[PDB]
Amino acid sequence: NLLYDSNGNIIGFKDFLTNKTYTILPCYSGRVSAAFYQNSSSPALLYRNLKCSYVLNNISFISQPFYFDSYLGCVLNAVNLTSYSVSSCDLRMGSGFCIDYALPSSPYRFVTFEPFNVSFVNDSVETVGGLFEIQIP
Amino acid sequence: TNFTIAGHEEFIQTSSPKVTIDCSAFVCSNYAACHDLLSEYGTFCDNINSILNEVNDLLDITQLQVANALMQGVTLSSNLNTNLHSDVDNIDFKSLLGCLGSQCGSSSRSPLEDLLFNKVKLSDVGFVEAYNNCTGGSEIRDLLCVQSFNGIKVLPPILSETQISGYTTAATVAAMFPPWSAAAGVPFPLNVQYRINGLGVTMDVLNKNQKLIANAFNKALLSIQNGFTATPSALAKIQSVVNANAQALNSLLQQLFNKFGAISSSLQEILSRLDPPEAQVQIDRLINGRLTALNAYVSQQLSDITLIKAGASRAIEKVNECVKSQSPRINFCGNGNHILSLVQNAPYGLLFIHFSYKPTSFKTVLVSPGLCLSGDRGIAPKQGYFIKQNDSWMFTGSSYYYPEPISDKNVVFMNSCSVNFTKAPFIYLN
Amino acid sequence: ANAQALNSLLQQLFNKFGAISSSLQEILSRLDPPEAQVQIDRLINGRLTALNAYVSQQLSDITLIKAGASRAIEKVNECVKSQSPRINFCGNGNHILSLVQNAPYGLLFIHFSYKPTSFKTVLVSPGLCLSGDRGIAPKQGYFIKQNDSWMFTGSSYYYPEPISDKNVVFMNSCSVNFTKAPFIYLN
Ligand SMILES: *[C@@H]1O[C@H](CO)[C@@H](O[C@@H]2O[C@H](CO)[C@@H](O[C@@H]3O[C@H](CO)[C@@H](O)[C@H](O)[C@@H]3O)[C@H](O)[C@H]2NC(C)=O)[C@H](O)[C@H]1NC(C)=O
Ligand SMILES: *[C@@H]1O[C@H](CO)[C@@H](O)[C@H](O)[C@H]1NC(C)=O
Repeated sequence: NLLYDSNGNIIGFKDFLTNKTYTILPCYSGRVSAAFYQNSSSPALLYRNLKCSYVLNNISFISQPFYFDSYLGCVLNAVNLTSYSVSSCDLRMGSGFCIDYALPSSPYRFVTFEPFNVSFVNDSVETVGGLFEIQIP
Repeated sequence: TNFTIAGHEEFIQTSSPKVTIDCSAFVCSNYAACHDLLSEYGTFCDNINSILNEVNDLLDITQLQVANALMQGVTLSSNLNTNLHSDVDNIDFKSLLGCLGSQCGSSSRSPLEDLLFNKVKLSDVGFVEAYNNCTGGSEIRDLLCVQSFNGIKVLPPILSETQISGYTTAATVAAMFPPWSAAAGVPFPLNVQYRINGLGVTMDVLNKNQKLIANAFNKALLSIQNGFTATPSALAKIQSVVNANAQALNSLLQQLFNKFGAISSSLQEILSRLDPPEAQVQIDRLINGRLTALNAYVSQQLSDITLIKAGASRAIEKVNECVKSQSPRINFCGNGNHILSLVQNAPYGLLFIHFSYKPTSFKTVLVSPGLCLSGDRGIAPKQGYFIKQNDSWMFTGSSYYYPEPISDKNVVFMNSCSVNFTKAPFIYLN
Repeated sequence: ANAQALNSLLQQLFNKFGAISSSLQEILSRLDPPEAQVQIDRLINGRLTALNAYVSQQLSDITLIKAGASRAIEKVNECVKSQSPRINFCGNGNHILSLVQNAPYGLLFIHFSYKPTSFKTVLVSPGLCLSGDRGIAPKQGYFIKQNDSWMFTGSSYYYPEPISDKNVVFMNSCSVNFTKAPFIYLN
């Protein structure tokens, strides 16, 4: 009347008064990563690996006016501004994303983290007249 | 007499998956009666969190260092590879380049890196794709979902694999088109000729066998690309690291089912069957056992992070002194005769491609370390030997048999000759 | 970090560790002798575990400390008291010289580099071929064309100078990708 696994975990159950089979899945138990600035008023919540369709009705009952899904879970109290990159950032999240604070809605901005670039020059690549074209100091 | 070019791959581990453990979710319970007793141990779980954070900080620092070493002193042109000819001088480099134009976004991996990334499941994106399925409906059983709900979760690095692949494919085209940053301003074929000239091969044979060098490079790249279908050493090491991490994460979880001298492993049964004033002993036994397990785990992590840092420093040194510039140190970047080196992005590390100088045929000939000229003057060869052809002294290279007349550009002059030098008064300046 | 570790090590003496009082004085003169070892042992176990953890952390840190110190010794010996031909080691590729100064718990370095300010575009030629199936290739520089004539410039400056023996290498053949110049009679 019970289903187990390779290493001591109950993943099934059969009832003897109803003749029905069920499957056991563990409850949610996770933490939240919140970024807080120096003298801000409310941190920027980040529920990793959780869609906001599940957070706004099963985890947090507080009315959150700002929410949007991302690659590492939906971020609360932030704006979707991934089209803007920064060089240095003190609040690093991962996967090439960070959150910066701008003194003013939601002051926290969800931006991209690109610490290194390359120097571009307006020169030709193919040989012109058998000669190249480079910059000499 | 004849020569070819051979390839060789090498993998150096640089990064490690970052593991985080919860203070109270794993030690005692989701309950509160157990937490009321854990407070007597003081800040014991806070010291555990004061180690993984430092490990992750060191990993981020060394990853930033690798990125800086890859992107230091690199300048490209505006008219970049916008579906342009990725091959230069009959050398196909398309198999190891991504895309750097205005289009082709959200994907910058090369065809060579795809073969490595499609043979590993627990990559950077693997944990992200396997963790978000524990809510929307996963399989019947999954180990990562069970470990996540108990306080064990792997965090992604601060830089995605796409950015590292982009840095690599941008540093690769550096020594391919003007300006040549990784070649000190020397074109690719001229750079290869200068590299192979230092071994002893004369310039007369290099200009007549350029197509041979191109075909050798193409065949080496094809053999390196096709060598991933079998079981290589780099993939073996990557799979070994992944399996070791998975085994450690699975063994850390099994500590919650041990008895540790108590009456039952489940904490709810102790509180639902025995009276309060006698459950403290069992709770203390379980707490001590699990804290000892966590201490052993963090000690193993601190022991492994040192070797991780050592390997990362080795990889940084190799990237700095083998591909972006040539260092006059033999037996460092390869095995003896070394010409060039290339870097590719690999899961949890980097992949290097080494090109060497492998002879094919040999010939036995009589050589002389030096001869004495007329007037007690001496002369010794440099990067070569002295041979006799038709009763005449000439010069030959140390890595290729090609006689050439003796000149002041291939020998050195001496004010006195040794007693074990062959006499030769017939040669004055020839 | 050292001060925080030393302070956290001391705060572990005020913990109960499964006892009735976090003080060895409030246990001796509060119970019978036979019923004090049970608590003294629990007080000793936690302190021994803390000491072992501190020793393990020190052993884990000393390795990285020694590795960094060895790297510093190598960098001193290869950049301060000598000019090694190694590139991208003492600086960012344009390193000239370095100096060493004393610093608290380590050393201080001062690296001097070569930073250009202005630039100028110019067409270059990576090698020429003379009359008689003879080719020449520049050494640390390029070949420019100024006033229907070929000259030589450095790879980091734009001071033209005539071609000489010490500025170019000689070859007995050249490929078809080079530029022909049969009027360079500077042998
Ligand atoms: C849940 O499933 C079990 C397994 O089938 C059910 O037990 C079975 O119940 C039937 C009906 O009572 C039994 O059939 C009877 O067999 C006797 C001979 O032994 C016959 O004389 C009766 O006329 C009848 O046909 C069957 O033996 C029994 N099987 C076992 C292994 O005990 C059970 O009833 C189900 N529960 C519910 C709530 O549906
Ligand atoms: C990249 O650009 C940013 C912004 O201009 C700058 O702060 C940063 O130093 C640059 N990085 C490199 C490696 O040049």
